[PDB]
Amino acid sequence: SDKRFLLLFSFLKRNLCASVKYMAELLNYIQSQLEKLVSKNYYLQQSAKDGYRSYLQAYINKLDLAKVAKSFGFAHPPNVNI
Amino acid sequence: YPDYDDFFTNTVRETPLSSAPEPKRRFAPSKHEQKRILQLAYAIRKGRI
Amino acid sequence: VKWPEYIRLQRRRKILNLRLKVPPAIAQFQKTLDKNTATQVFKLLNKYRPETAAEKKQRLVAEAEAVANGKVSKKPYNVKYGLNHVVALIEAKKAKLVLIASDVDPIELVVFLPALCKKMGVPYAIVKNKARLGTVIHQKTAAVLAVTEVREEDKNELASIVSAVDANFSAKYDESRRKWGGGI
Amino acid sequence: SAGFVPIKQKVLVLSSRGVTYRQRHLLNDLVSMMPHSKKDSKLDSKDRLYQLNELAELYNCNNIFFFESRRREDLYLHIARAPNGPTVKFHVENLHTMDELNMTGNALKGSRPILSFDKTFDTAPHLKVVKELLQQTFGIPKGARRSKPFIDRVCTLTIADGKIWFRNYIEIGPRFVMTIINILEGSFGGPVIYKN
Amino acid sequence: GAYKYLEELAKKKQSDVNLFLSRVRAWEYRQMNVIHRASRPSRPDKARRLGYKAKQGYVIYRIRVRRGRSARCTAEERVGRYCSNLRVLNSYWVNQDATYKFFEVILVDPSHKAIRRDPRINWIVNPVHKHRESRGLTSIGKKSRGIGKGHRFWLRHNTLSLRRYR
Amino acid sequence: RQLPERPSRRKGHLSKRTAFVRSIVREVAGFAPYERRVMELIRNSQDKRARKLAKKRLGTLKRAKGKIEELTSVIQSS
Amino acid sequence: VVRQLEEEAVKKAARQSNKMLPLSAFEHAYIQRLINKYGTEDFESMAKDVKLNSKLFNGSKLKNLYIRMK
Amino acid sequence: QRYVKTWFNQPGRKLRRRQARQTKAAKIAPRPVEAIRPAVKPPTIRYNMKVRAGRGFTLEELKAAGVSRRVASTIGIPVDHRRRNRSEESLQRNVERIKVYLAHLIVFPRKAGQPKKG
RNA sequence: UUGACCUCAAAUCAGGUAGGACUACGCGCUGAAAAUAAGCGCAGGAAAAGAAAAUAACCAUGAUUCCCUCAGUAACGUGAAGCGGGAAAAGCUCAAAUUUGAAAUCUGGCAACAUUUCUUUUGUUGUCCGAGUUGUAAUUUCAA
RNA sequence: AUUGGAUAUGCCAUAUAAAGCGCUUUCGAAGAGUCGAGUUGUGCAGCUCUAAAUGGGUGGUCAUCUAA
Repeated sequence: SDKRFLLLFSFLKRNLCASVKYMAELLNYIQSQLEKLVSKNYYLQQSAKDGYRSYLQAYINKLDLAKVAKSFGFAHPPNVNI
Repeated sequence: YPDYDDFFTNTVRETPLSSAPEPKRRFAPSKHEQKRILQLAYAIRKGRI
Repeated sequence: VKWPEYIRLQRRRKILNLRLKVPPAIAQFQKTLDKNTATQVFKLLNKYRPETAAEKKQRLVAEAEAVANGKVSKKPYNVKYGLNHVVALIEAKKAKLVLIASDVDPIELVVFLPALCKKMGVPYAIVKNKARLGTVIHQKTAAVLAVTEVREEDKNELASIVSAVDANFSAKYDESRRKWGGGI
Repeated sequence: SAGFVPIKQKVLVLSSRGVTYRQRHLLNDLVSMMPHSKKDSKLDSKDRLYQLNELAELYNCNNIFFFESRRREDLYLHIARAPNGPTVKFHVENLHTMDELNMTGNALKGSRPILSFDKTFDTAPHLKVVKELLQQTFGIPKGARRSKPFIDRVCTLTIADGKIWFRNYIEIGPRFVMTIINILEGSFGGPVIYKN
Repeated sequence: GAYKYLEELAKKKQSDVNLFLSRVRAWEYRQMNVIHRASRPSRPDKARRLGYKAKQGYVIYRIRVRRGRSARCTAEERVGRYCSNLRVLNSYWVNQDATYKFFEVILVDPSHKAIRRDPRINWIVNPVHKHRESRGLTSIGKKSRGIGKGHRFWLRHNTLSLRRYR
Repeated sequence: RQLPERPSRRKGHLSKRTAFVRSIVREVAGFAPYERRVMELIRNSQDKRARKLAKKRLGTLKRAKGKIEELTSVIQSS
Repeated sequence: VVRQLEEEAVKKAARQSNKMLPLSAFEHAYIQRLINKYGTEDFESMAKDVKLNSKLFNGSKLKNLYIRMK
Repeated sequence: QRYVKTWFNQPGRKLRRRQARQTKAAKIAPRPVEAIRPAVKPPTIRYNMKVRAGRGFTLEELKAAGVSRRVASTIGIPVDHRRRNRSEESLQRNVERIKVYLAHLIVFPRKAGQPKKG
């Protein structure tokens, strides 16, 4: 749950709506390093925070939210509503 | 004088308390130092500092 | 030895605190961080001291003359101080370590802080005396400090300290923080 | 436990914020008249009268009598049974209290009175229920605290011109004309079973 | 901001924390003088919201009055007479015990350049604001003398409007 | 015509922070003398005696009612 | 008089009409470096830039500085 | 029948107020002496068939009429943050009150601030 | 052994301010045989009130004050208020949200430079000390 | 002889800024020994007790206002 992005990042490198935008923004720009860049980029952070809002809303009490935020690249789960 | 009872803080709250986004103030170089800098340059040009 | 009315007031007040049955929220502010970790905490803090009003000008003149003749940086790293500013940081979970002055005069100010920092999971300690915390920030007094983010060079030192505050402050006491102080 | 020495009849009294002095005296006089009634402080709400049922359960009261003062001049008296039961709302005007020297009747406090009901009460189906409820509430329960076994007062209920003329006897002083308006199947609300 | 926590903590005036502090503080003040200056507000949020700023010109005084008019109203007039060069802004309740009620009284200096130049308290420098507490113009003064918008709250009666062409 | 909400009528709804700040103070401050007495009576299940005590203290039934569920939830959380 | 007030009014609006403002030397370089590298019409791309767009100017102001250059 | 109010100053109060009108507009010539008030319905059953001058135009009246709150008080159009349009009748009666006003208005240009550089 | 502060002092310390008078009208408080007189405190050229914890029950009104009307009505001999007509009209400011990529703020000393009802008045600029993070500025005031 | 406010014109100007209004895939902090309940003195005040958050106040379930 906290390594979903890492598997995709590794697999894509080996074989080289808002959530889709968030993936492209990080891929163009590119775990602590991933969390560092997002927390240090204003435009990227807005996309990442939006991505967690869509994925959590699209998917409720079963998923580990804290691990879900780590998948996107944030230190802690943001104060998203639902 | 009963022992302290923590009926709320026994758990750790993962989300931040506030929901508002981060204004771009905290990512761009300070605007307030810019007023100070441009006022500082002006005195230098006009011969005050 | 006829004491002045204010010497009598100072000492009777001190005796009164140790005699009464102090509530647990005020009782925790009497069992504080040890001395060895206290100097170690401030060894790190004195790297991230905010620049003085003397330095903040001498720096800004250098940019002004650079602009005035002919002419961008990195985020300034320092320590976060101020009650409202720090209390916000814990709630926003931007604080890595909170150091609470042990002797704030109206104790209403910090009495809720250990509960709040425990609630958000921010490692905290109650450092002895405010005037120590005051000198870190170039002030007479600081009710509370907080480390929010340090450079990668000192990221290992902060992690080492945080585990010490866990083991020396929160691992110890903990249960004693839930007993009514005083009554001695 | 649930109840020690449970009396047959228990009553509760509530007052309105905006009751005049004359309205205040009437509640005070009737409260002293009925030994099986417990007086309680004001209820804040004006249309949320459902709270009375929980209060009566709290005080183990079988009958609730809410004195409602409308526009600070009138008085609307509502009487209902504790568990469910029918709620009768009526406007009580033409009221005379013990502060009137025109009646000089004297009786011991807490004495159980004798109720005389007019035959017009049983003539109508709606009035029959009102007469029985009033008789049950007015009747001092046996073994009631501070009650007097001796009887020295007589209460007469008559249905004349659609207004109940409250008469207590030598008159005591309490003389009111109550105009029954609506009877609700529930307690202080619910379906309406009668209209004026 | 801590002033949110402090205000919601000043509501519980009999909890374990408040009870200890009340008895501890009410003892301190009773040793000190009846009207003694405070180096800071003992309620840094209530004073904050009534018009106190931590800046030169703003003065806090603490006063106790026996129990048994309005105590807050006497707290104004007794301190307003004590510091006779200072304007009385507001005041608030800090503590009470079986005999006294303690208040703190916010005062400002009309003569101070940090006050005379800030356009949010310039008004109290004006002459019309001399001894507001002595004329029922503080909040406890306006509340006490019925000043209030609503239905809840002389010469117009006993005169003759004897017009010209009547 | 339907009218957009006047922001004064929003007053008193709640906040995510103001609720949170009120929860912390409830734990930190402790409980008043009467709240200690009321709480003990709930644990002993003398609720009818407990609720009638609250109304005597506060003054109105809704105020007395509201405080009871504040303490009972505190009991369950504890 | 009303006719006189009218022609006087529209006269002053004409004399004080050039509300357009130039770009200071800093801005002249500031927008040029952004346009020399992100084409000219991709105002969303320049906003997302973190190095050249240090001030974090929004897209609406980037166009404002663009049209101000001409 | 104690202290009396006698109106011998009625004719001199008539002129004192006339001179105040004369003094005022002479200070602000081109602009009218008074602001425009809306037309509102009295709040009763004895008076709801009549039209009378209000206190100012509500937020929505100016928004539809084409002036914002800040520029509406400069040109002399009082705003009324209390009053609100409960029916489309009052909206249209007062929207076209400002329409004729903004047509008869000649806002004189002010002095601009033009820095030497951008 | 040396220092931070906290609280408390003292000074013919540097600079300031308060008192007393007048009292027709103002605002309180106290109060008789009328909420009067007398008493007491406090202001200004006006004071007070004042931008709704307001009315109403409408097709709704829209800070305050004042005049006419309401009306000798209502309520309980006392004695309203809303609506209605007029006079005048002007609105606004804080506390409570992190400036946190920078206490951005202010008193004072000195040094200059101007200005002036004015050599008497009023400031700006630099500079040093302090105030202040237990919160001084910018921002926001529910109409949002 | 002092001055009020505009007008014309000159010289400086920190505009690396500040402000209004469309739009929102975001949020919206709001004043406590005070409201209030019991009693007492003549709406306010004293004592005893002591709140809440679509909450609270005031009107006739709706309306209206948003105190300290």
